[PDB]
Amino acid sequence: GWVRPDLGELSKVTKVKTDRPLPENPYHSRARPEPNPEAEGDLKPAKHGSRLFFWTM
Amino acid sequence: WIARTFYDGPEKNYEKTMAILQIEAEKAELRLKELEVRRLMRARGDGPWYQYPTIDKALIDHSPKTTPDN
Ligand SMILES: CCCCCCCCCCCCCCCCC[C@@H](O)O[C@H](CO[C@H](O)CCCCCCCCCCCCCCC)COP(=O)(O)OCC[N+](C)(C)C
Repeated sequence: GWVRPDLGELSKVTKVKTDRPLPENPYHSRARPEPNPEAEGDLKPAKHGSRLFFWTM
Repeated sequence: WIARTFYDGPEKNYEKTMAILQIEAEKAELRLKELEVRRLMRARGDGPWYQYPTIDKALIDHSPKTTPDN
């Protein structure tokens, strides 16, 4: 009582019911380095201007 | 009459010199601090400056790759 699969059937994406636990770290990755402090605040005018040699602005 | 018509009291020049000295001392302190901060950031690389680019992580394709072991 075997029915031959039709065209387009064996190439389907199916689903599997399994009791195997999903690996949390399959890549064996290390701990990622901490990012930069990503500073945030309110801009204020540069203190005493450019401060380049004799320039006052 | 010359002092009344053309010149000003000593206090004006005194206090103006105090203000000028304050401003320029602050500027010198800021210049030293800028040099030190630049040295530290360039040595460490943990600040906003001297951040050289790296490969974006949004470019990596996370999909089965025709082979289980990537
Ligand atoms: C018997 C008398 C003996 C003494 C004679 C004294 C004569 C003085 C002549 C030489 C003076 C030189 C000028 C000295 C100062 C000029 C620059 C500056 O310091 O003065 C300015 C002011 O200058 C004067 O307004 C103008 C002086 C111009 C003098 C010109 C004299 C010669 C003119 C010749 C013209 C001839 C006629 C034309 C013929 C064709 C700014 O003063 P100001 O910031 O306000 O002062 C405020 C003081 N407070 C704050 C205490 C109130």
